[PDB]
Amino acid sequence: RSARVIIASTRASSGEDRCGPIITEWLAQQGFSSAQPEVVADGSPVGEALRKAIDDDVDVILTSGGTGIAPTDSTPDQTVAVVDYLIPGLAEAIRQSGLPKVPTSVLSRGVCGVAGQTLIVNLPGSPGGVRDGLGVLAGVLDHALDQLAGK
Amino acid sequence: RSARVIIASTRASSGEDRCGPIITEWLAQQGFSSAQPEVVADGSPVGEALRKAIDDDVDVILTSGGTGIAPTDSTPDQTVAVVDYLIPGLAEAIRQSGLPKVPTSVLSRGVCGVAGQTLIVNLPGSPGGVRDGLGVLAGVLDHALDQLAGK
Amino acid sequence: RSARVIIASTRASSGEDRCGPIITEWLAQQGFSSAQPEVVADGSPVGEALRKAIDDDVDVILTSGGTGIAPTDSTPDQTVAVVDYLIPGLAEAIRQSGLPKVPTSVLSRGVCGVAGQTLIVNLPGSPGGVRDGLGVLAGVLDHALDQLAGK
Repeated sequence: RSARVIIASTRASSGEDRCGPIITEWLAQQGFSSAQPEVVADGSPVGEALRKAIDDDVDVILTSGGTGIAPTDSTPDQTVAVVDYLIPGLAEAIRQSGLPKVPTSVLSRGVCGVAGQTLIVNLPGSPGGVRDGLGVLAGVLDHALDQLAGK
Repeated sequence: RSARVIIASTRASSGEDRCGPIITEWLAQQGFSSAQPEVVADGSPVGEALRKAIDDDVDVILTSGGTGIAPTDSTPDQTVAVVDYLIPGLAEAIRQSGLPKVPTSVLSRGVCGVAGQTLIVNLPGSPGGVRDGLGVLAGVLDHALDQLAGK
Repeated sequence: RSARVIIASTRASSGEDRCGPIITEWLAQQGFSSAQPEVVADGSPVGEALRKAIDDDVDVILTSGGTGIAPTDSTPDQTVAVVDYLIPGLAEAIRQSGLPKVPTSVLSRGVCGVAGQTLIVNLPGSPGGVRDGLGVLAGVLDHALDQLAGK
């Protein structure tokens, strides 16, 4: 029942992350043990934070930020590079949870995937997007982790 | 108007498949001619059963099983390896047909695609998922086959 | 605020395109400047028309046609070959806009993506599909272009 949180934000990694605390709280509410979230710059540092977490063999890695189409948004690409495979239906459920209230939800490129025995979920970079996505994870995360482990 | 059914289940291929009969029945109801379903183990045997079916030049191949995130679920990967291209909107429609009743529907990695003149559809591995997916195919399969053939 | 329109149709490129005028009108209504739409044959000519447009450094390229599963429908493949990355949530929103009225909407393989500073959107090849898709673009296109440019 272990988790890691990574906040992808160059803006926040050098000087405020609001999404970390929200995710930490949700994980505690949901019974997960987790370290303080790693706040890292966009790009290669996301890939590195991911690799560190996977090497920790945690059950789930939740990222927030860097999933839009802005020049520096490379969280999904960094994530694709470390997973064994993707789960596009989960990423689409997370997008759709922002709909129809935030039409721009369809612009998130966030992916979900599995590296070994670790589920990885890209959440959006806003607190409202994060809550939306976590609401989706609440309905499935337990079953996913169990299905991942093989009942 | 030809079809092939492949059941991807190591559990069923060595000792009960409930999904085969359902699919066979739906195909008969829908006017398709088809051979008895091939029940095969997860992994390479799915890829082989697929290649055999494509070489039979059937119009449609329906698979059931091995589309989740459990360690041995490699039907989508075996399918990606044999198709010329994918049809992600059809695979998403099939996932969404399980919603909102079975939230875990979003975990299916099943794909749809075309190999030459053969449409391939990954269905879920449960009988209820299969019925859900077949209900989606009922609204489009005829048109798809026709669009595939070029009116 | 610049745009380019490409109509992918071998049928129309040799002898009537109804989708071009619709898109041109929508772009004018939405404040975009744009050249007369390029009508081109399926395949390599779509890729070429795309490259020409990207080299023009326009803000948005809208294509119509060649997104189904018929043998010659290669607009999405030509588009994947020129973009730096894809935006699958936008392409799914466009498919879903045809639903539930036109169940075959799920068969469109159209993609959306970014080449450098240029957003590219594959629309369907029918006038009703085009209107459906443009209705989706109306809710997000401005924000997308802005997010693309970095606020």
